[PDB]
Amino acid sequence: AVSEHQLLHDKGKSIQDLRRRFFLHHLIAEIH
Amino acid sequence: TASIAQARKLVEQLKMEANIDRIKVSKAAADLMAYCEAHAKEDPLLTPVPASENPFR
Amino acid sequence: VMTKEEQIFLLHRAQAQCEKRLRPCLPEWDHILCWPLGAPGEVVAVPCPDYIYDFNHKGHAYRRCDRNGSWELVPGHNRTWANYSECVKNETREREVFDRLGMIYTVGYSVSLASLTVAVLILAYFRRLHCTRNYIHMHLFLSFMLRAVSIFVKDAVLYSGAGYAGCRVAVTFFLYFLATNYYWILVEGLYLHSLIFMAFFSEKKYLWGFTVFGWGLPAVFVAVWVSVRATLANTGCWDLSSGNKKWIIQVPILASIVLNFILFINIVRVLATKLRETNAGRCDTRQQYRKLLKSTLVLMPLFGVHYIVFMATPYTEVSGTLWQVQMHYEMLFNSFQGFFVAIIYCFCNGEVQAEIKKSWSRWTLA
Amino acid sequence: SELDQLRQEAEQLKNQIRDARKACADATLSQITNNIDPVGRIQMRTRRTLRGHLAKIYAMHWGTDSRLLVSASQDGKLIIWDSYTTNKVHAIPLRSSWVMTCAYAPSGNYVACGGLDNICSIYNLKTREGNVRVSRELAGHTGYLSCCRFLDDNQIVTSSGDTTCALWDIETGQQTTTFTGHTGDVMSLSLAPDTRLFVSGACDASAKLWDVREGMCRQTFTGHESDINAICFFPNGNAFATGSDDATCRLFDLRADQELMTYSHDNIICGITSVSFSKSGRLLLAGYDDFNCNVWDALKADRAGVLAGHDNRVSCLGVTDDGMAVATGSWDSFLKIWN
Amino acid sequence: EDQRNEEKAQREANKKIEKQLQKDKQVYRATHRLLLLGADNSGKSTIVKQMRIGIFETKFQVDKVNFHMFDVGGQRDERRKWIQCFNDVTAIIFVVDSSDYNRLQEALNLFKSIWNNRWLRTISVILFLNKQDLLAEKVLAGKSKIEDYFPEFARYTTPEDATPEPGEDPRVTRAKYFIRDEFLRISTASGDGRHYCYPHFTCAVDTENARRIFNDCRDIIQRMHLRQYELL
Amino acid sequence: QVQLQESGGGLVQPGGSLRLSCAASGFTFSNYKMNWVRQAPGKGLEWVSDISQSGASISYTGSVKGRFTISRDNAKNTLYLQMNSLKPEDTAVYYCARCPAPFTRDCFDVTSTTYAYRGQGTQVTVSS
Repeated sequence: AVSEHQLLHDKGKSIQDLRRRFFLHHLIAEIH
Repeated sequence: TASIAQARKLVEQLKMEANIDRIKVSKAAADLMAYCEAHAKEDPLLTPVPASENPFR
Repeated sequence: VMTKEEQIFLLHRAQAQCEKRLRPCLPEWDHILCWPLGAPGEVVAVPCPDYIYDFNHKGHAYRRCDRNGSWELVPGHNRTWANYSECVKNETREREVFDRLGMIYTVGYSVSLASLTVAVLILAYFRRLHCTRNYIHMHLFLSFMLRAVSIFVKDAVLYSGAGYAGCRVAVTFFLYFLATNYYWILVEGLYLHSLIFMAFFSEKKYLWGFTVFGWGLPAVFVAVWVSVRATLANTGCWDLSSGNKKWIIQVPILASIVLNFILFINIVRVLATKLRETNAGRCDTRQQYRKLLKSTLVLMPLFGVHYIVFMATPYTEVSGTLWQVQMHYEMLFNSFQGFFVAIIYCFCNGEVQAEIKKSWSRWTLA
Repeated sequence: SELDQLRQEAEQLKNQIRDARKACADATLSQITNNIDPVGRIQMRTRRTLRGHLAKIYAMHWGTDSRLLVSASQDGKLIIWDSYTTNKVHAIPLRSSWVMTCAYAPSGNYVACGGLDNICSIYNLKTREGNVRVSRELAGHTGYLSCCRFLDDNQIVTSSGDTTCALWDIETGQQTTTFTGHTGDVMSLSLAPDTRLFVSGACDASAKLWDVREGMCRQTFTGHESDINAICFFPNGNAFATGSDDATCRLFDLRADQELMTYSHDNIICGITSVSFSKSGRLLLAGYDDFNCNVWDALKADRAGVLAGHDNRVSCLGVTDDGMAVATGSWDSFLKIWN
Repeated sequence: EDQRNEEKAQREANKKIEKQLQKDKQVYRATHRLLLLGADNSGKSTIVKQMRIGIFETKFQVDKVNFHMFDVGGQRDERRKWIQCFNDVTAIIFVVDSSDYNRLQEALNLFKSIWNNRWLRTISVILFLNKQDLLAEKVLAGKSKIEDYFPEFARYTTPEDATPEPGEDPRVTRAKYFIRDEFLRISTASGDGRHYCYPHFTCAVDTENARRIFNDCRDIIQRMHLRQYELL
Repeated sequence: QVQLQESGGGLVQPGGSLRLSCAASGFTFSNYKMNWVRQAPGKGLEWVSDISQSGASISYTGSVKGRFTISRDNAKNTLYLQMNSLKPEDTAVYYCARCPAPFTRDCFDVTSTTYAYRGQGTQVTVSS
C-alpha cells in the first residue's frame, strides 16, 4: 500500500457515500 | 681540523660585519617617515582612488 | 464507488422501465420502486431494488392494496402507505478520523515545508557548500517541499468546495510529486551506496543520470497511469480507486521502498565492518554500539525505512486497528520526514554550521 | 687549542656588535612616529578572483606592466593571468608537479619556476611557433629550490633548501656566484630597488644582506625566534620586513643594522607565510596560516585592516608595482585581487 | 580601433586554454598521489622495485587505477618545510626496518611528528613494517633483546587479535605485534577521526604490496566520503 | 639571538650522578617544547627525552626511561636533565634542542646534522 494514495481513495469513497446517503434518506422518507 | 676551515672563515666574517658605518635609529626612522610621507598621495591602497581611476572596477 | 450522479441515472433507468411497463390497484412509480398490479385487500411485497446500491437486497418493501383497488393512504395525509424499513436495514455519524489525520499531517507537512525552504536557501547562498552531495540534497529537499505543496493544493481543490479538468490536474500532480519523493529518497540511497560499494566511484559523474531518474522515471509510470485511466474508466476526478489502475503507479513506488531497505542494510553492514577494522582493530573500544547506532539513526530519515513496516499491507476497511494505525503511523512520519532530513543534513551539518561560524565574522567584522 | 680560542674570540667579536648596535639605539621608531596621524581602518574588497588551478597555489608574481600575473600550483600547472579581464594568457605544463616558487621576468619575456626537483626552469613566452618552450634548466642545487627572482633576461638569483643562494647565467646555465653563510634552509629573497643587494631569510631565524657583484654577506640580522618564511625590501631599499613561524613581523634598518619595529598581536599564534609593502611603504601586508592577511601600519605597529577571504592558508601575496592592487594566493586554489 | 579584435583573441585563447585545464582536471582527480617516506636502512628501494606498471616518481596501476609514489631523495635531513608540499596526498607510505631495534625510536619519533603535524593531520599513513624475515632471524638468535631498547616489552603478551603465519614461533609473533603496537599506540592517542594508520608486515620477497596499497587507499577514500555524511 | 648554553657533565664513574642545565635566551622559553639529544662517539645523534611547554607531557627513550628525569623552569628560563646510575653506554655529547616552531605538538628535525636551535653541547663521559 502507498498509504497517501490509499487515503486519497478512502477519503473520496467516504465523502461520495454520505452524498449518496443524504439523497437516499430524504427520498426514502418522502416515499414512506 | 674539519672545523678549522669553518672557524677561520666565521671569525673573519664577524670582523667584516664589525667594520660598518652604523647610524642612529633617530635618523633612520626619520628617513622612513619622510619616504612614507613624501609619497603620501601616490599610494592607491593607503589612500583609496576614485572608481574612475581604478582598473579593477 | 457508485456516485450519487450514477445512482440518479440508475433511478432514471428504473423509472423509464416503469413508464414503458405502465378491481386491482394500478402499477405506479413512487420515485424509488415500480409497484406492480395489487390484488384488492392484499399486502403487495416488492424486493428491495438491485439498482439502489445502499439497499438491503434480501429485503422487501410493502404497500397495502385496499378492497376497492385503491392503494391505502396514510391516515391524516394524502401520501400512499409504504414500508421501506427492510430496505434501509446506519449512514449517521460515520467518519471524522479523516479530519483528525488531516490536522496530523498538515502540521507535519508545514514544518517540513518551513524548515526545508530555509535549508534549500542555505545550501544555495553558500557557494563553498556546492558539492555534488549537496546537489543531490538540494534536489531531494525540492522533492519534499513539492510533495507538501501538492498535498496542500490537492486537499483545497478536491475535498473542499468540462470542469473535471481543474481537479484532475491536482490529482495527477499529487501522484507525480509523491512518486518523485520516493525516487529522490532512492537516488540519495543509490548515490551513498555508490560512493562506498564501488572502488573510487567518479563522485562528480553520473549526476545527469540521477537527475533524470529522480524526476524522470516517475514521470513515465504517471503518464502510463494517466493514459490508461483516461482511455479506460475516465469516471469522475480520478480520486476513486478503479479496478487495478492504482498498481500502475504504486508498484514502482513499492519497488523503490524494498530497494532502499536493501541499500540501507548494506550501508549499516559496512559501518559495522569499518567500526571494527579501525587502526588494525586497536582504535575500536568494542563499545562502537554508541557510534554504530547514532550513524544508523541518522540514515533512517535519509532512506525510506519507516515505509517498510506498512508496505505489503492490502487495502483494508477504514474501521479496524490495522488501517487506523497504518494511517496514524504513515501520515505522522511521512509528514515530519522532510523536517528530520532538513535538520540532520543541513542544520546540524558540521560543514554548514562551520561556514555559518565564519560567515557571521565576515558579515560583522568587515 | 687554536679552534678552542677561536670560538671564544668569535663570541668576543659579537660582544662589540651588541655594544655597537645599542650605541646607535638613541630612540625607537615607535617613539619618533608617536605624533604620526593613523592611516585609519583600510577597507579592501576582493575585486577579482582568478579560478583555474586544480591544486594549492603555492607562489605568484606580478609583472612590471602591473597587469599580468603568474601563478604556480602543485598540480604541475603554471598560468599567466590578465587580472584586468581575468583571462588566462598561458598555462605552462611543468615537468615536475611540486613547484615551490615562480617569477615573471621584469622585461616580461620569461617565466621561471622550480621546486622539489632542485632545478630552476626558464620558460620563454615570445617563441617562434607561438607556444612556450623551456629556455633552460638551471641544475646544480642540492636541495629544493624555494625562491628564484630575476635581475635581467640573463641573470637570476635562486634560494635553496641546501642553505645556499646562487646567481646563474641563463645563456650558459652555470652558477656565476654562490652565496654561502646560512645555517638552515633559505626560504625567501628580495632584490633591491637598485638591484645591487638582496636579502635572504633562512630557517635559522637569521636574514643576511648579500652584495651580488662582490658575492659575500655584508650584514646578518637576527631578532626572530623561529624560521623566517617571507622577506621584502622597503620601497626605498634602506629597510626590509620579515615574517616568521613565531607569529611576528620585524622591520630592520640596514644602515642602523638592528631591529627597528615588531608587528605582533597577542591574538596571533600562527606564523606569517607572506609579507609585502604598499608603494609608499606605509602599509605592511602579511599573509598568515589563519587564512587572513592582516594589514599593518608599518610606522606605528597598529593593525589597520584585514584581508579575510581565503578558505586555506595564504601562500603568496604581492602588491603591484603601480600599487593599485594586491594578489593573494592560497592553498584553496584561488588568487584574489584586492584594492 | 582593432581594440575589440585584441579582446576577441584573448577570450579565444582563454577558451582554448580552459578546455585543456578541464581535460587535465579529469586525469589529476583520477590519479592517487602517495608519499613514500622511510629511512636508508628501511628498504623503501625494494617496495618500489615491487611496483609494476631530486624527487623520484614511480608510476603503477592496480585494477585500472593510477598511483603516483614520490621518493623525496635529494633533500637534506631537515624535512620540516618540504613535508608541507604533500598535505593533499592520498596517503603517506611509511616504511620501517622492523628488524633494526636501535633506530626504531627514530622511526617512532618521525611517525609521531608526521601524525601530529598541523598540515598533515588529515593524511592517513600506510605503515609497512619491512624486513620481517630479518626480524624473525634476530629474535630466534636471542643475541639482541627487544627489552634492551624497550623496557615496556618485559610485560607484553601477543594480542588476541593476531594472525600469525604457520611455522612462526610465539617469540617472533610477540616481537612483531609489540613493534606494530608502538606505532598504533601513537596513532590511537590523537588524530580524532581525520586520519588512520594501516600497519602491514612486509618481507623483501613479498609481492601483494601494490594490492595492499590499492585496498588501503580505497578504505581511505570510503571513510573520507562517509565522514562528510557524519556516519563515521 | 636564539642561545642555548649547556652546563654540567664531566668524567663520572659508572653508576654516578649528573645534572645537565641549558640556559635559554632570545625567545619565550614557555612557548616551545624542549628536547635533549646526544651523539655517542662513532654514532649519529639520538633523541633522549622531551617536555611540553607546561611540563606535563614528558617522554623518554627506552634506554634511559626511569633512569633520567627531565625538568624545566619557565621563570628561570632553563631546562634540566637529572642523570643517575650512569653506564659506559651513556658516554656522549648532550645537546639541549628546542622544537622548531612554537605551540606545536610536533618536532620535525631536532636530531638533524645541522640544526639551528640546538646547543653546542656538553661532553658527558662515563669510565674509570
